[PDB]
Amino acid sequence: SGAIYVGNYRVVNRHLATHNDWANLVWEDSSRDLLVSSTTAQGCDTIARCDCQTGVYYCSSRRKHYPVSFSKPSLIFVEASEYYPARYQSHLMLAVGHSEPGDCGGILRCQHGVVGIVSTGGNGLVGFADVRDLLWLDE
Ligand SMILES: NC(=O)[C@H]1CCC(=O)N(Cc2ccc3[nH]ccc3c2)C1
Ligand SMILES: [Zn+2]
Repeated sequence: SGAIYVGNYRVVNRHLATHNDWANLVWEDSSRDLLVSSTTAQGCDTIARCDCQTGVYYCSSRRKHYPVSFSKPSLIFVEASEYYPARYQSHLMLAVGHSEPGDCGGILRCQHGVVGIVSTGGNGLVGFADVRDLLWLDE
């Protein structure tokens, strides 16, 4: 679990969005596993606007942060889960690191701000849904 709070927006994994997120929907994209909802309170976070390929993510299944080198956002095949059929997930960044399904929502950050959130993983892999291209989150 986890979310990004920026301005009057809340960014969550689309597969973990609540009834309240859907009732306050701003934008969602199944191919990216993202959903953005509106909030009444002003948010705690800053979005990175950069091309960093290193950063640090929070891993809830270890209660720890880990440094990572990750790929640029791209279209990657993701196997079927209980939430989606087998498909290509877009705007996904992969890195070597520990992750389990419940780690989804953990933030990846660089020196410039929030880069994305945990969305996928495998045997020693962790995948992050990028949010740096969503310029409208800042206004
Ligand atoms: N973005 C997606 O399509 C998600 C939907 C929710 C989901 O359970 N998965 C599978 C998954 C996620 C993180 C994982 N970390 C290590 C194994 C593992 C497996 C894929
Ligand atoms: Zn950066």
